[PDB]
Amino acid sequence: MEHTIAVIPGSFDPITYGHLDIIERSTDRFDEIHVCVLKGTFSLEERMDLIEQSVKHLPNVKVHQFSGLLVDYCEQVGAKTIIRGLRAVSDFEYELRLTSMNKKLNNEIETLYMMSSTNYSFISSSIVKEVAAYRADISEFVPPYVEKALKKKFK
Amino acid sequence: MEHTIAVIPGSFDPITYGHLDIIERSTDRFDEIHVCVLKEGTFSLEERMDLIEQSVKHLPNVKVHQFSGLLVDYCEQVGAKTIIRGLRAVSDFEYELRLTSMNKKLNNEIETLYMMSSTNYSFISSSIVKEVAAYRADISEFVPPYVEKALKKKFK
Amino acid sequence: EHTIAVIPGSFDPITYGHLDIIERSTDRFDEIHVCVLGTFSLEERMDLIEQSVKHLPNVKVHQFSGLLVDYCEQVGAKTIIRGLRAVSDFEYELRLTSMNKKLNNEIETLYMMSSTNYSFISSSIVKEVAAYRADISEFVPPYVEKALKKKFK
Amino acid sequence: EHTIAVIPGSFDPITYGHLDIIERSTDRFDEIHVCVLGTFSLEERMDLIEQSVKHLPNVKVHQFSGLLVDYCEQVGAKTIIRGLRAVSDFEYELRLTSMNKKLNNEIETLYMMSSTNYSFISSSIVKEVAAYRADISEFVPPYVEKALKKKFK
Amino acid sequence: MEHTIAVIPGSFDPITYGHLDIIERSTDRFDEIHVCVLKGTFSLEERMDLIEQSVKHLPNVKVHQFSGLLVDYCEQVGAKTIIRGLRAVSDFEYELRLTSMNKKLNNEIETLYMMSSTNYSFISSSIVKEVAAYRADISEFVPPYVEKALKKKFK
Amino acid sequence: MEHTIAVIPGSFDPITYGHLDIIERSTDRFDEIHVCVLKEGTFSLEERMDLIEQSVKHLPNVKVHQFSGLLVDYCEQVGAKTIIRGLRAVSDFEYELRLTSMNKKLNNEIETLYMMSSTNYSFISSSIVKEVAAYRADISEFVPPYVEKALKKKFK
Ligand SMILES: COc1cc(OC)nc([C@@H]2CCCC[C@H]2C(=O)NCc2ccc(Cl)c(Cl)c2)n1
Ligand SMILES: COc1cc(OC)nc([C@@H]2CCCC[C@H]2C(=O)NCc2ccc(Cl)c(Cl)c2)n1
Ligand SMILES: COc1cc(OC)nc([C@@H]2CCCC[C@H]2C(=O)NCc2ccc(Cl)c(Cl)c2)n1
Ligand SMILES: COc1cc(OC)nc([C@@H]2CCCC[C@H]2C(=O)NCc2ccc(Cl)c(Cl)c2)n1
Ligand SMILES: COc1cc(OC)nc([C@H]2CCCCC2C(=O)NCc2ccc(Cl)c(Cl)c2)n1
Ligand SMILES: COc1cc(OC)nc([C@H]2CCCCC2C(=O)NCc2ccc(Cl)c(Cl)c2)n1
Ligand SMILES: Nc1ncnc2c1ncn2[C@@H]1O[C@H](COP(=O)(O)OP(=O)(O)O)[C@@H](O)[C@H]1O
Ligand SMILES: Nc1ncnc2c1ncn2[C@@H]1O[C@H](COP(=O)(O)OP(=O)(O)O)[C@@H](O)[C@H]1O
Ligand SMILES: Nc1ncnc2c1ncn2[C@@H]1O[C@H](COP(=O)(O)OP(=O)(O)O)[C@@H](O)[C@H]1O
Ligand SMILES: Nc1ncnc2c1ncn2[C@@H]1O[C@H](COP(=O)(O)OP(=O)(O)O)[C@@H](O)[C@H]1O
Ligand SMILES: Nc1ncnc2c1ncn2[C@@H]1O[C@H](COP(=O)(O)OP(=O)(O)O)[C@@H](O)[C@H]1O
Ligand SMILES: Nc1ncnc2c1ncn2[C@@H]1O[C@H](COP(=O)(O)OP(=O)(O)O)[C@@H](O)[C@H]1O
Repeated sequence: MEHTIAVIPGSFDPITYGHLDIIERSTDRFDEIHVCVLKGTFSLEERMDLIEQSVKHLPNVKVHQFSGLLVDYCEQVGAKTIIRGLRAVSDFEYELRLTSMNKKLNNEIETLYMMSSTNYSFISSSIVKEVAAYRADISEFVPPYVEKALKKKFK
Repeated sequence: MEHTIAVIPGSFDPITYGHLDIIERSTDRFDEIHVCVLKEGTFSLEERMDLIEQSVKHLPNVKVHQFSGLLVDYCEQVGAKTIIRGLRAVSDFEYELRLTSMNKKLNNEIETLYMMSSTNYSFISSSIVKEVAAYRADISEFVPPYVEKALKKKFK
Repeated sequence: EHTIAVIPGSFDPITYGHLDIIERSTDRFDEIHVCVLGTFSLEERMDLIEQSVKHLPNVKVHQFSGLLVDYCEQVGAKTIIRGLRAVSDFEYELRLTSMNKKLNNEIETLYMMSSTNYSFISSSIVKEVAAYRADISEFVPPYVEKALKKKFK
Repeated sequence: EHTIAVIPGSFDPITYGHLDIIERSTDRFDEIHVCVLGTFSLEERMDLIEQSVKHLPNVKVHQFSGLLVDYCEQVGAKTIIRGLRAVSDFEYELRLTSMNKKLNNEIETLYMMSSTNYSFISSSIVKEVAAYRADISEFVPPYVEKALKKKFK
Repeated sequence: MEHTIAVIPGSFDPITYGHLDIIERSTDRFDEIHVCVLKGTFSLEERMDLIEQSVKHLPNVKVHQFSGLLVDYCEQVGAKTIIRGLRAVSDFEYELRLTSMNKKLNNEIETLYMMSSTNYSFISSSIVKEVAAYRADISEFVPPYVEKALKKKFK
Repeated sequence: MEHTIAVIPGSFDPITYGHLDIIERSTDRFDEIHVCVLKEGTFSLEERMDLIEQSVKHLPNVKVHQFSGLLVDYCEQVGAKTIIRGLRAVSDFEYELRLTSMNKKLNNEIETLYMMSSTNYSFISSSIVKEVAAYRADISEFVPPYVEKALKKKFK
């Protein structure tokens, strides 16, 4: 069928392996994946840098930013699909409310969810930044370039 | 992108507009959709398959099949790399998480993708439709006409 | 009876969890109809309720063959009252009320939170503990207590 | 006013999610008091409600400095009405009602399930989408729609 | 302080690694652990056999059965503690109702919970028996003796 | 069984009967209990520590300490092999699961054991107590007398 683009939105503050698992699991299912960030501990430029480094190895992944509604981004770019991860019930209820709205905003865009893998269900940007603030080891939670940037941040 | 098949599993006893919401939202996003039914409840397998075929024959690319073994083995046999499931509620969510955790052990090449039921159809289930049909309430908002006819005849 | 609230259930048997909700409702409506459909027969269940609510003069006990929302219409009740104990109650009641609103848009379902002492009580766990001869006086009214002890010794 | 129900909130601003609950309550009590405490000032919030409920003759809008349960006492309301949308609403309301019952055992809180069309609407998401110039006519009444467009253009 | 016994109740139909993770995590925290079963696919005698084999290696673990209330078992035996696992929200609400009752039945017995490890959050006796019915591999979910018994059962 | 220490962490701003429910249920089950407080909210650290000490001085074996680093490192420094936490609600549960998953990565020798709050104290939190105290409702059911006195003086 036709050319397909999916958009994976987030603040990526910073990007983690929780985020990359979803991105990686999505690259074989769409022609292109756009990782999209709006417009926190890392600046926009820094967050964009961390993502690009962390998805270097996935040639069908682009990193962009946008100031506007997500569904309007999808519409400019010709994406029909938003991809979101779910780890837990609090994610689930929140994501339900977002999609209910997005469907009002633009009914041609669908949101598809995938369940986080077993090992990553507990990771978020927040808790990684908490562990990094106490300088504990974060190598299992984030890629090597992001590991370096967190350690320099919480020096 | 090469040829994609997605699989929509269920018991469909009977198919409702809650199930069709998901099926019509998936038909444009893959080359083919297989609706896959397992192997009593109130309609036989052959009846459930007939109801589905009549309820989806307006779509271009939806096939209705039975199985037998594991869902993930059905997906491998047919070349589907995706399972599609609807989420309505928190309790759906927790159950689906347990199933996908297991299916990833069984075959980590198959992804399960979820979509949220539309707000109008969240509350519908085969079970509650049969309840209401048994009391002979008007069920035309809940199921397609061919299914409506079959329920009415089941329940008098 | 300008206003009637209906309190449905299986009541197999009625417990102080059910009575909590019933007693809290009495002052808010001219009449309350406890409406019924296991371990106890229908006739038995109805008698256990009748005896348990006889101290509440605006509460009446009935049975119905048909949809709840058609009962409400028939008696002129515009309100169904349901108790909530837990997240699982909440989701289940959300589905039932979504459908009831489709069946009859003019009846509302109102919920009350179970009181904290009675949040863990169901007919099922009372019966289970009764089968083991536990002391059940804190969970059910005296007439139900007797019926449970008779059933299970 | 044999019976008064109180509907509390921040209403910052009132949306059709709030109005859903208010409109569904009007027929069930002699009076409804919408009771108030952000993006809009108190005075602004009160005006937006007043204009949004002027078609409902038994609804009045008030503010209070003090505990909700003391307001209810003061006006003679024995019922607080709250809407439930989701599991997270449910848990939060359970804690508030547990405490309100301790503060005044004679006031009951009754819940209604938000209607399915309006389940996802909050003041917060309406404001967010308004900040982006989205069409908001399906989420808020016309007088609130104007106030949001004025605020955000 | 004094001698301590904890009781880990269940139907163990059959025992899984989800169950054994909790048992194992509990053995260093009490002087004795009693695995207790009341009085399904495996008979009582079979279930007791599967447990004893699976906890052979934990010398402070006993396996018993009882027909009576759990808190009365704890009381006969001098246990002050029931240990239960939690995997998910549905577990949580159910376990809350059980403990609320058990506290009425006997207030001297406390129930302590531990969270299932990441890898075992999805396993139950039920789902293992479903996988075993389709003869898929269950070696990651159950110990070797139980693996053998399931395969012979779903031959 | 050798000497056991269990640690009860929190902010305790201020300690309430909800926190004490857990602390009194744990004092008989370990040799020692450390109540461990982190490192504004409405009471300073030194005040929060004072309130706890006065609220627990009737128990035999409860010490009140501050830290600084990671909880799990506090446990290692002190020889505690157990963290005790109360659960009131589903939302407590999900949050605690995320924390214990992480703490097991940080130190897999420390176990987190949970107990359900008693039904009478489930709804209490430091937050709601301060709310009610600010309106000068009677708070004697919610906090011990020494804490009751301190809240009253905070809020007039
Ligand atoms: C479905 O996934 C998300 C994620 C999300 O925030 C991460 N917000 C939204 C919003 C849902 C309804 C209200 C406006 C929606 C929005 O579009 N806010 C701007 C926004 C945010 C994030 C990005 Cl990456 C962009 Cl381009 C643009 N839906
Ligand atoms: C994600 O969707 C579903 C749905 C579901 O319903 C029972 N079960 C499964 C199962 C999950 C792991 C254990 C066995 C798994 C299985 O395969 N169970 C039977 C099953 C077989 C074959 C078919 Cl064709 C169906 Cl439709 C259904 N995953
Ligand atoms: C807390 O852990 C459990 C687990 C559980 O079932 C696995 N039931 C109970 C029950 C809770 C209240 C009602 C009676 C309680 C019971 O005691 N039922 C008999 C019973 C069951 C299991 C066993 Cl192993 C025994 Cl010895 C004896 N609490
Ligand atoms: C199980 O109990 C708690 C409670 C809690 O509250 C913040 N956080 C933690 C944290 C969980 C993993 C990431 C860092 C972990 C930590 O250690 N965070 C700071 C923290 C430090 C030191 C102390 Cl002494 C306390 Cl009380 C609290 N686990
Ligand atoms: C709000 O409370 C209940 C409770 C409940 O029990 C199961 N079912 C219902 C119904 C759910 C919508 C589908 C039909 C429903 C019904 O009306 N079933 C007949 C019914 C049941 C209970 C009673 Cl007491 C009566 Cl008179 C008549 N709504
Ligand atoms: C049931 O609905 C609400 C809503 C709510 O808003 C936050 N708070 C409350 C309270 C929760 C118990 C502790 C005191 C509580 C209170 O009474 N706070 C003053 C208060 C708040 C809202 C209003 Cl509208 C008023 Cl008049 C006065 N119960
Ligand atoms: N109110 C809320 N309830 C539940 N989760 C929330 C809430 N607000 C933010 N989040 C979560 O915080 C994270 C940050 O936001 P988001 O822009 O989606 O992605 P990211 O984590 O990539 O920066 C998300 O994983 C989101 O699910
Ligand atoms: N906690 C739960 N445990 C078991 N099943 C659940 C739970 N929550 C939702 N469900 C499932 O929803 C099912 C109906 O869906 P399914 O059998 O997959 O077919 P269909 O999609 O045709 O309705 C019920 O059999 C029920 O098992
Ligand atoms: N999926 C479900 N979740 C929660 N409760 C359920 C479910 N299915 C049936 N029930 C019944 O709803 C009950 C509340 O019962 P109701 O219909 O009012 O009769 P009663 O209150 O006498 O039990 C629970 O005690 C249980 O018997
Ligand atoms: N922990 C919480 N969970 C859910 N809602 C919360 C929480 N804390 C505060 N709220 C507020 O409760 C609101 C319901 O608000 P309420 O107190 O009635 O004012 P309003 O309805 O105008 O928002 C949500 O919109 C939110 O602003
Ligand atoms: N109504 C229910 N809701 C949630 N979980 C349940 C329910 N009924 C049984 N269970 C679960 O089924 C399993 C079997 O029961 P139990 O006797 O505790 O242990 P086991 O799994 O060792 O046989 C448990 O893990 C228990 O949590
Ligand atoms: N979803 C959640 N996210 C963050 N915190 C939560 C959540 N649910 C409950 N809590 C926590 O309950 C806390 C109060 O407990 P804590 O800070 O450990 O100390 P204390 O035990 O003294 O109250 C709040 O800060 C709050 O963060």
